[PDB]
Formats: sequence, structure tokens, C-alpha cells
Amino acid sequence: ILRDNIQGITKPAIRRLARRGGVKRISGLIYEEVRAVLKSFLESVIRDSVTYTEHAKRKTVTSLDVVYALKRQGRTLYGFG
Amino acid sequence: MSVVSLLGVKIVNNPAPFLAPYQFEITFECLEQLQKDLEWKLTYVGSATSSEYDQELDSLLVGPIPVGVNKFLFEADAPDLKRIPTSEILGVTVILLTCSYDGREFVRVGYYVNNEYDSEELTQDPPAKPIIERIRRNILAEKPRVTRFAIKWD
Amino acid sequence: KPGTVALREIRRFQKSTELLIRKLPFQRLVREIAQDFKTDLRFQSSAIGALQESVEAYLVSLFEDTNLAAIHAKRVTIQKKDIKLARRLRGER
Amino acid sequence: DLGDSLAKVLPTGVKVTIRHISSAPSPCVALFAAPPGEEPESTFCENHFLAVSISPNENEESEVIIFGIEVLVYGTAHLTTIFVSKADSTGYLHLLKNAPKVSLLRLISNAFLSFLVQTHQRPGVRLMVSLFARAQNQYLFPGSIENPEKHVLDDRGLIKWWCRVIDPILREYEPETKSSATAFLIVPGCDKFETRGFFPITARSDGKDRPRWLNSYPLHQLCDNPNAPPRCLVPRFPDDPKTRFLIDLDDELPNSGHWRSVKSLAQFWEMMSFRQECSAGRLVGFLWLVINPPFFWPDTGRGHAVLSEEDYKAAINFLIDQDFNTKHKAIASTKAWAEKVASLADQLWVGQRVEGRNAT
Ligand SMILES: CC(C)(COP(=O)(O)OP(=O)(O)OC[C@H]1O[C@@H](n2cnc3c(N)ncnc32)[C@H](O)[C@@H]1OP(=O)(O)O)[C@@H](O)C(=O)NCCC(=O)NCCS
Repeated sequence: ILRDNIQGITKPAIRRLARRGGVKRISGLIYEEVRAVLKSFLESVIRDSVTYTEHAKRKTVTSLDVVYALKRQGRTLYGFG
Repeated sequence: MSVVSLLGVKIVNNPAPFLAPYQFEITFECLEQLQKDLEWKLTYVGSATSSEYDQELDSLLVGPIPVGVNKFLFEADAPDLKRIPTSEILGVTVILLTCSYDGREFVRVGYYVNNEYDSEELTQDPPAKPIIERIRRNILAEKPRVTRFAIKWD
Repeated sequence: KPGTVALREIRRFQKSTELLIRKLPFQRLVREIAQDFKTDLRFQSSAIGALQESVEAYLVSLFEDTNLAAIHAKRVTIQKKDIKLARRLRGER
Repeated sequence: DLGDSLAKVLPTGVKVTIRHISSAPSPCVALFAAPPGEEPESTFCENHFLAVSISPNENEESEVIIFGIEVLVYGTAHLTTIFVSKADSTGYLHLLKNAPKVSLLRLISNAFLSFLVQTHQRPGVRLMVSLFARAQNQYLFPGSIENPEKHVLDDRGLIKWWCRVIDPILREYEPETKSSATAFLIVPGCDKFETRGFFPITARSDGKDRPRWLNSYPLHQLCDNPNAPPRCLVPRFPDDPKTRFLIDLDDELPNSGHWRSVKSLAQFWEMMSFRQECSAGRLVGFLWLVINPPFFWPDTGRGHAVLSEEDYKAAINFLIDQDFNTKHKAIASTKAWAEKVASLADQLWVGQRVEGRNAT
């Protein structure tokens, strides 16, 4: 069994991110799921960016590649306008 | 740059009972006439633990599409109990209104749903058997979670 | 009492905020994920930066939705089910 | 006099106690980055803060802050920059007997900004009014969010609000192709069509040849030298995402002044549309107003108080770390801060009273 770096994202960082999100209190057994979601999202974005870079036939993924990768994730807001 | 974009979604029957059919007054905007039609799905998530308990309650089609502001009614049947866990049925869940052009999904709206007993006495002492005739749903129309995707049209 | 923690009150917000996640753990994470996707490519520092920006933004929004989900359950403490519900609310990632 | 300027805007029969704390214009860091092989333009900064309060009419001493706004003013040999740093309310305006149900805070902001613009308008000098609209709960008054009567706008609402605030000031000049003025709005994540929806209604009836509102960035106006690196083309305000991203990009520097990940301004904003502040599930506004014209202090009211940089910071920081959870807490904090300001200015009292005259 190998080690996972997603367990390297410390709990205080998660709590601070929750605080910034407007959360007042959190359950002690929630960090695992947070790490799961984080890893899933980051995974998807990385898949898209790496794929776009590969098709571009370049050896390094630039920030713009990440941008065009994020453009596929859609825009999330409140209301319509 | 989207050709079609929502402008409002007003829930008519709310807070309606759980078994009552879902009825949405949907107002959207179109920039120019399109070849294909608009597909509208309404998925009820019976259990958040897995994406398997998702139930596409109803799928409608709208075509052709007039240029300008358009309003229409969207009716959907109540979910099935035989596909929902008897535990996670009461409480808080989610529903998704999906708008897709030519099969390609480009609008995804999300709503919260709170199933509540009509009396506090039932909330204090819940029966082992779910009383569907005494459960009313309460969904929020305040802040819908709208996600807009960019797709190719014609 | 499983380890429930009450978060410090936000007395006043600010328009610009530094990213909360440490850079090196995020970097080695990104590298691990890149390896698991089976590719010989690596990200620019600016690219990893953008990745972190997006990740943290996503997490903050998801935490807003989570808090809202916990509110409609008549609770102040957010839970795992609330996070899953928030995920499904967003439209699953 | 600022009191007179504000009095002409407020509705008739509206009694409001104001306090205007500023600092003497002192040398500071350049707002724009210096081009390679050159020196930064000498910049003089000048802080301003307006605190608007009312009375719940228990007696006369009863006083509670209903609004607060902090604005920074920059000055160089070519540009005068008026930057709205912060703005917040407490929501206790509801306590005012017979509330006229008008967009009061909007009028106050408009009046204050107009006064600053007029009193800082230098002969034949380009003047810019910049601000960053981000809808969050509380900025200046801690615990004021726990006041139910506080009407906190959302993203779209706040952007539209600031646009409506600036719109008259914009239309106080001539269209640009006889001082001219043009407005620039940028909402990260929105195309031009979706951005247009934030413009005031008046924008719908302007000249197509000579528009007033534009979804773009004043490039060739803010910078007379478009050949300079992109880093020298963006202002670096305090507490601003633009600044943070500019630093993060400047970390890529050893080509003179050229970045690596961002080659032009368009790329810069394309990247800006995906920053942590601009894409947290809420919309964000960038607003600019460009004006192109072809005791040494203007404000003389007793509400005005000119403190040193140190004393200014002391007063403001004393105010913004108070409690406004309840009415009594808000009033108490108001009194305490008022007394502290009176102390820092070596006076027995600071602040003046204003009563609106307009009734149209
Ligand atoms: C945004 C803010 C400064 C303005 O407060 P405000 O209550 O909206 O006062 P306004 O004069 O701007 O009123 C604007 C509109 O809201 C309406 N309104 C005011 N109070 C209201 C209330 N309690 N309930 C419902 N509507 C209200 C008014 O009728 C007015 O109508 P209009 O659309 O025709 O203009 C204040 O809400 C606030 O402090 N928000 C939190 C701080 C913040 O977001 N700062 C961001 C700085 S970038």
C-alpha cells in the first residue's frame, strides 16, 4: 500500500476554508469527505488540462491550459438576473 | 455567449404535499430561432449517499423556440417510494432541473428540498412506517444553484 | 462529541484573500494525480497556482452550499451528508 | 463644505450627524509599477473616511452609525485616482422615525464621491474613480450582520447598485468619442451581453456612436505608453485581487518586465476571471470612471477632521473593531469612537449635523 498526498491537506486548512465559506461549526468526522471532493475536482481539472496540453503537442502544461480546462467546469452562481 | 439562457423559475405549488406533482413556471430567453428543440429533465435525488437513487421524474421537449422572452409550465410526476430508502426519504434532499439543447447539456439548476411532517407531534415521535399522506415538501425558491455550460448550438 | 470544532467568528471580511492551502502539499498532490493519470507532463508553477485558486474557490462555494444545506436541517454544525448534498446541488462537480 | 453638498441631496426633514476623517496628502508607493530601466512616478496618497449616523430619538445623545465608507485618493503628475476601498452599513437606519423609503445610502455615496471629485479636480488633469464591488456580509461593522434589518445585497444587486451610484457623476460630463467622461465595467465570468445588464437604464438610451458605458478596460487612457510591459498597466490598490495576482505574476520575473504565463492584458483578465475572489460562486465587479478635461482644505464643516497617518489609522481601526450586534452595542460603539476621534483631534467634539432640503 502506497501513501496518498490528499491526506497531506491538513485539517486546519480545511477548517479555515470552511470558515471562509460561512460555516460556523463542523463535525469531527468530515475531513475525509472534504479531501475526497477536493481530490475529485482537482483530478477532473487535471485530466482536462493534461489532455488539452497533449493534443497541443507540448511538453509543459501552462496556466492557460488550466484556464481552458476550467472553462469546461461551467459557471456556478445564485439566481438568474 | 449563449443563445438560450434562463431568466427565472417560479415554483407554483409550494409548500405542496410530497406526492403532489411538481409544477414549475419557467421563464427563459432566446436570441434567435434554432433548428433543434429544448430538452428539460427533472431529477430527484432520493439518496445523497449514491448517484444511483437519482430518478428522472419527467422529460419534456420544447420546439420550436420563439425569439425573445418565453414562459412555460413544466409538470412532472412525484417520485417513486420503491426506489427511495425508507430512512433518508424524510429530511433534506436535492432536485436538479436540466436544460439541454440537441442532447447537449448547457443549463443545470439545483434546488434543496425539505420533507416535513404536517404536525410537530409526528416530528417528535416519527413512526417506523413513513406516512406519505402526512408529509409535505418545502423547497426553497430563494437561491437556486444555477450552473451555465457553454455548448455548440447549430 | 466526535471532535466537533467551532470556527472563529469572521468579524470583518476583505476583498483579497491569500490561498489557505499550503503550496508544497498541493504541488505534490498535483504531481501524484498527474502520475496516476499516466502522463509524462508536468505543470508550470503558474499553472499549479491557477489550479490552487480554482480548487479553493470551488471548496469555498461548496462550503457555502454545505452551510445552507445544514441550515435547512435546523443545524449549525455541517456534516458529510451536507457536503454530498451540496455536491449534488452544484450538479455533481 | 461637505455638509452643504450632502444637505442638497438628502430628502427634506432628514436629520443626520456626519463625521469626515481625512489625512494630509503624504508621499507613498506608486500606484502603477515602474517600467524597466526607469523610476516610479512620485505618488501622493490621501485617506478619507465618512461616517453617517442618526438618532433613535431617545434624547439627543442617542446616536447610532448607519453608514460608513473609506476612500483612498491618489495623486501624480498626470492622474488623480479616487479609489473606494470599503463601504458598509449597520442597518439601524430603520430606527429613523418616518423613513422616507428612498435609496438613501446610494445618495450619500453619490454625494461624498461627487464632493471628493469636485474638490480634488485639478486643472487639466485626468481624473479616475476606481472601485472593486464584492458582495460580502460585513466590512466595517462587526456583528452588524446579526441585525435583521440590515439589507445585504447580493453580487448582481451590488454591482448594479454601484453602477447606479456612479452613473449621475458620469453623466455630469460630455460623451467621449468641454470635459469628457466615460465609464468602464468588467464583470469576471460574464460576456459583453451579460455585462450590459448591469448598466443603468439610461445607458440603453445613449448615442451608439458616442457611448457612456463600456465593458472594457481604459488602457490607452490610464497609460500614455502602451509599449510598456503589462505589469505597468494595472493599478495596485491595497486589499485588491488585482494587486495579489499582479504580485503572484511578478514572482515570475528575473525580456525586460515581461511575464511568462501572461503575455498581454487580455490574457491577464482572462486569468482574472478564474481567480479565487472572482469565482467563489458569486459575481464580482470592477468599476472605473475616466474623466478627461481639455488650514488648506476644501471641506470646512465641523464634521471634518484632519489627522496624521498614525492617528487616522488609530481612529479607523478603533471604529472597525467594535460591536454592532444590538442597538445598544451600536450606540455605545458610536459614542466611544466619537469620543476617541474627539481625543485624537484634540477637540471636545468632532462631527456636524446635516438636514436635507430637496423634496422632489
Ligand atoms: C449595500 C449597502 C451598502 C446598501 O444598503 P441598502 O439597504 O441597499 O440601501 P440602498 O439605499 O442602496 O437601497 C437600495 C434598494 O434596496 C431597497 N431596500 C433598502 N432596504 C431594504 C430592506 N431592509 N429590505 C428590502 N429592500 C430594501 C430600497 O428600496 C432600494 O430600492 P432601489 O432598488 O429602487 O434603489 C448595504 O446593504 C450593506 O451594507 N451591505 C453589506 C455590505 C457590503 O456588501 N459592502 C460591499 C462594498 S463593495
